Amino acid sequence: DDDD
Amino acid sequence: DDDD
Amino acid sequence: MKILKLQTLRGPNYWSIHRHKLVVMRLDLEDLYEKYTSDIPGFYKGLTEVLPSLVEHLCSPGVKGGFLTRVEKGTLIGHVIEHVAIELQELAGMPVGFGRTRETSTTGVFQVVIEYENEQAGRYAARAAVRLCQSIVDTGTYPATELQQDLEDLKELKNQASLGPSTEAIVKEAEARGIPWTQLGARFMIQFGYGVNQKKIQATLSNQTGILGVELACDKEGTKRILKDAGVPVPRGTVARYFDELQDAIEYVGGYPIVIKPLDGNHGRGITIDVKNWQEAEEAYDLARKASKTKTVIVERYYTGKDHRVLVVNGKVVAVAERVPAHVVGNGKSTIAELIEETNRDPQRGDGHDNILTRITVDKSALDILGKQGYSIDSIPLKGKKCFLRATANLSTGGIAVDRTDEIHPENVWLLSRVAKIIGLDIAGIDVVTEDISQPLREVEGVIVEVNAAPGFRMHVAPSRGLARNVAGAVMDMLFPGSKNGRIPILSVTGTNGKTTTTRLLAHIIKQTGKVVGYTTTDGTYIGEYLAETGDNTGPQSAHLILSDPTVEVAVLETARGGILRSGLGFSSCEVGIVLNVTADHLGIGDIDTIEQLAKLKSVVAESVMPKGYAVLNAEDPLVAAMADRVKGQVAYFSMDPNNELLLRHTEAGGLAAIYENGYISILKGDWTLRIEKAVNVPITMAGKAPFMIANALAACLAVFTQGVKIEHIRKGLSTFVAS
Amino acid sequence: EYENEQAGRYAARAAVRLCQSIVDTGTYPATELQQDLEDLKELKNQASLGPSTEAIVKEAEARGIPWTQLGARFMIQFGYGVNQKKIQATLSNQTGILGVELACDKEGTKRILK
Amino acid sequence: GFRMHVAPSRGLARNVAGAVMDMLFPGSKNGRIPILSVTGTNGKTTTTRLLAHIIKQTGKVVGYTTTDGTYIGEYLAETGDNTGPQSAHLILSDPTVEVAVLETARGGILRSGL
Amino acid sequence: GFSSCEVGIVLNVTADHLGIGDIDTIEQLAKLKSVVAESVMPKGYAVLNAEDPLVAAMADRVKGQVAYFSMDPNNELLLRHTEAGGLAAIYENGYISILKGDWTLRIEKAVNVP
Ligand SMILES: Nc1ncnc2c1ncn2[C@@H]1O[C@H](COP(=O)(O)OP(=O)(O)OP(O)(O)=S)[C@@H](O)[C@H]1O
Ligand SMILES: Nc1ncnc2c1ncn2[C@@H]1O[C@H](COP(=O)(O)OP(=O)(O)OP(O)(O)=S)[C@@H](O)[C@H]1O
Ligand SMILES: Nc1ncnc2c1ncn2[C@@H]1O[C@H](COP(=O)(O)OP(=O)(O)OP(O)(O)=S)[C@@H](O)[C@H]1O
Ligand SMILES: *N[C@@H](CCCNC(N)=[NH2+])C(=O)O
Ligand SMILES: *N[C@@H](CCCNC(N)=[NH2+])C(=O)O
Ligand SMILES: *N[C@@H](CCCNC(N)=[NH2+])C(=O)O
Ligand SMILES: *N[C@@H](CCCNC(N)=[NH2+])C(=O)O
Ligand SMILES: [Mg+2]
Ligand SMILES: [Mg+2]
Ligand SMILES: [Mg+2]
Ligand SMILES: [Mg+2]
Repeated sequence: DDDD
Repeated sequence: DDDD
Repeated sequence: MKILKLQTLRGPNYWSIHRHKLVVMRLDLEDLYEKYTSDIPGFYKGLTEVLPSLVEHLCSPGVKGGFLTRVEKGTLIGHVIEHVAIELQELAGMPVGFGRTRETSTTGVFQVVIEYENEQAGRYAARAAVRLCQSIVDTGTYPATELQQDLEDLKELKNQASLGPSTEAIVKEAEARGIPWTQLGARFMIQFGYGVNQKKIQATLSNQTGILGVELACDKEGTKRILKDAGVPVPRGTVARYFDELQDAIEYVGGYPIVIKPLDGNHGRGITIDVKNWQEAEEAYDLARKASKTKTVIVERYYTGKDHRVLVVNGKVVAVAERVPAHVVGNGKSTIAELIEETNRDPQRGDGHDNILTRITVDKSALDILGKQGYSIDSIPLKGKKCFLRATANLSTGGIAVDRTDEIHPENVWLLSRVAKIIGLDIAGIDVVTEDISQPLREVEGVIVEVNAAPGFRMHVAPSRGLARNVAGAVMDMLFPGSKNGRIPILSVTGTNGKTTTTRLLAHIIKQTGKVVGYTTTDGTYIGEYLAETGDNTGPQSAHLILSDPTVEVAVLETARGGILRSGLGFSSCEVGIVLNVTADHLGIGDIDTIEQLAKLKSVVAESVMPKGYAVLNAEDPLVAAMADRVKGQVAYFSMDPNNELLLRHTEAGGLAAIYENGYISILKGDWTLRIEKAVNVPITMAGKAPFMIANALAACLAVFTQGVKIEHIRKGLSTFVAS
Repeated sequence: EYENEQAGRYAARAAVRLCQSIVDTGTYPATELQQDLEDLKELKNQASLGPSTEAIVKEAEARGIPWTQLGARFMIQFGYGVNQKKIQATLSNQTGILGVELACDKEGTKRILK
Repeated sequence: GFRMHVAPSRGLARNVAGAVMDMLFPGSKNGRIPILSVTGTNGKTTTTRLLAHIIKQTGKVVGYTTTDGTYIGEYLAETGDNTGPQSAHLILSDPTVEVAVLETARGGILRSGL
Repeated sequence: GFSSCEVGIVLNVTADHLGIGDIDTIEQLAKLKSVVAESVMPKGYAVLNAEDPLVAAMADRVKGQVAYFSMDPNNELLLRHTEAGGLAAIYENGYISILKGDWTLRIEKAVNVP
């Protein structure tokens, strides 16, 4: 998750 | 969650 | 009793128009083909004792019990199976009032058509009706246990394939405004409109609701920080993860009383409102930590005042509701012990997810709260004054809502709209604690407690102590601002022999205008210049691909007889409906055994044209020209013979025809002739040697002309279109 | 001049201590110097955006578009008033909740695309 | 994450941040709103209020901060002194403000600048 | 002076100044005043007093929609009109209200209207  |  | 085929129709169909949802069953009557009900011993008595409600059925006699009189006289069982399926799915709470039965060309099979409200429920009712009738004709009666099992299965099917109350409200508003709506297959999402004009909702979140705003609303501390940075009066408080920080947090808020509540909670999961001492404080912390999913709690100052829910749609306050917790008033000189069940006997009481006003649930927690109240079960209220049962003030437990939309101060309206814009939500539910919503939140010590994304508005459409607010109307106004539906131009081409060529020519002509055209033909489904899908792609299953594409501005759909027979049309209405010709070539497939039946089937496209649309008909074909009546919207004729009397009479009073007069493809606009091309400069006509291609070009040119496409674009598209 | 607020304040506070230690003893311990440099590096790392946010903020600065850091969820606000936009790392304020949730759902995304 | 596109290591880098900023601000448009900063010794508040009224005559929402308080449109957004940058941020971050009028006293400039 | 009107309002028809011209009966006066109601375009509206029997009789022979206003909120004709359709106006509980079918929209308390 986050900056995939 | 949903219909708060 | 053998079920040959069970088809479901979802749009306008051969059997009916404006009755989109139908089920068609091919039923075999091998051993009981030509015997009436009177010929079956005891059939009437068993049928009328299993299903007495059949007495309501108004058959062609049109009088109460007319169907029962028909059963007394004796008729074929197809009619009674239709009626029992209708009544069986109507007893489960689904009102349906359309049914038909027809004898097919084959020796034994009948066709029974039953209206349905739910697809699975309709199919199940159709399957159960034949079993019920077979059991009655075999044993004289049907077991009551099997009837109850079937009824409960129907009710379960209805409940399973049902939306939530917000979604019905929004969908009903969209239907009232004529906005097409379909159900997506991913996450219970609803798509409104077509093509580039479409929108999406899930329950209350739209496709324009931001991820950042929703995620900020779910973060209590982040929302409080952002609102405080904007000057919004949020409650004063701080977070406390451990037990040792309870004091240091309490002195921060500014004394007593305080509020203890988890941050990972919702719907009042383990929240304590009022505490005035350290024993209450520590019990509160323990209870909230137990209710907390991450063992983290928030302390804050306690603010006196009533709890209001404010709904903000598109930056405007739509509805304001004050939430009063479960309470009873003893003005009738009666105590709580009677009123608890006196209120429970109100028909307004209802559980589940449909009736908003939930019955007063007396739990041990409620017993503890009423113990803290200072009175008991038999303590009569003083002077007939409100005495409460709890403090959460939630409709899910037995509280009430009071409409306060007309009493809110304009400054409060401005502040709440600003709060909704600051958080970044198109639809928001703001919780306010204030002594008086009619005064600004600065004079009184009103505060903004929380902001909720995807709020439920079933409390605003049925306040029970005030005026209902049209929340779904406001949502539809946000989604479709003006008097605009989500429709895109739809051109449905049908006919026996020239559907694909006309569809491709129409797409090519419309491409001359700077528009993305999604068109489905026999070769495949194309969007613009690229092939979206291979295969046949002629039924509604390929029309949905075009109508759901976010880049399509104009849809051109080849509509063959097979798709209409199998599942009806893929759309409720079309802007242009073209019927090229009707010839009996492939006859006998399905129930279509006469050319009149084929004309009736192909007329579905013409009859589905909207009142502002056009039906482009072949005046040279008598069956196609006969569809001129029973068509809503204008009729435009095309004919390869310029001396067609019907076409000339139509052009004399009105106009909008197309002819092939002197080596010319011409549009007649009444008394005016507009020539497009010499019909030998059109490549597909093969230098005018292919009359079928000329007729197809006539139909396509007339169709694009009726929609306002300029003559030069039609000319360029007709000249540059190559036969392939 | 500073680049990070906390780092700048820490450097200002540490400079006077270093100079006082030098005037009192003639030298500053190397262990304390290394501790201070490690603290400064930790402060620089702590008050740092991500490379995606760094690149977007650098582009906005190159275009002369004002940018501020919101205090809620590592959100950056570009512009002023009615002309403002918001980003977190790559999500903008116009990125839809429905689209993100559908993308996170593998089976739902496959069904929709099919 | 576009971290692999701005430094492919086997090809040409792509200006992803530029594309994102083009999406956020399509034309050659910054996110700025007109800012009017009033400073001086003796007439800041009166001039700020007069400017706010004059711009209010035009159909625009004016966010202005003075010594009496911070106002947005016709309604008071915050009480207090509100003449430093901590109150200018409230006006400049409000999603409804189209023109900002800020009374800039010497105290705020001395304390934390503009 | 015009072929059609977007809105045609008929307030009341009372037989007071009879005898002028060929108008001698209140039926003739109602027929004369019905010219405005019958000149409403099909996309227009005719605003009629449901409380006046002669004006309410103009409901037919009108092209375009009909909207009723009544000082009595219990007017049976107005309620029947609102149940199937809507667009009426009443004075229900010290309130000037618009009925859009099943929805009531209050405008003012009718004591705040000078
Ligand atoms: N600081 C406070 N001062 C006064 N009343 C408060 C305060 N915090 C909460 N309340 C009241 O407690 C109710 C529930 O608080 P919430 O923080 O909303 O708990 P919850 O877990 O979010 O439950 P829901 O989903 O909001 S009903 C609010 O609607 C207020 O009536
Ligand atoms: N208007 C017409 N009248 C009669 N025959 C035609 C007409 N247009 C085309 N045809 C003939 O019908 C053939 C097939 O027509 P197409 O338009 O390519 O296919 P189609 O109409 O889509 O039929 P299906 O059901 O989709 S396979 C052409 O090759 C012509 O020989
Ligand atoms: N141009 C001016 N030159 C001199 N005195 C002025 C001028 N304009 C206003 N004043 C006087 O100065 C007083 C104070 O100035 P204000 O405009 O009211 O507020 P202010 O200038 O912001 O002062 P501060 O910095 O907020 S304490 C006014 O009440 C006037 O009497
Ligand atoms: N790639 C990432 C996206 C999830 C949505 N992001 C936020 N911040 N909600 C993932 O988890 O797959
Ligand atoms: N992927 C994302 C991570 C930085 C944002 N997260 C925090 N905690 N600041 C990025 O910006 O690349
Ligand atoms: N009210 C509801 C909204 C949370 C975000 N909803 C979705 N679907 N992500 C809640 O959980 O509070
Ligand atoms: N609140 C929401 C819940 C019903 C829809 N949810 C699902 N899973 N079908 C509503 O729409 O009322
Ligand atoms: Mg909540
Ligand atoms: Mg709440
Ligand atoms: Mg074909
Ligand atoms: Mg001043």
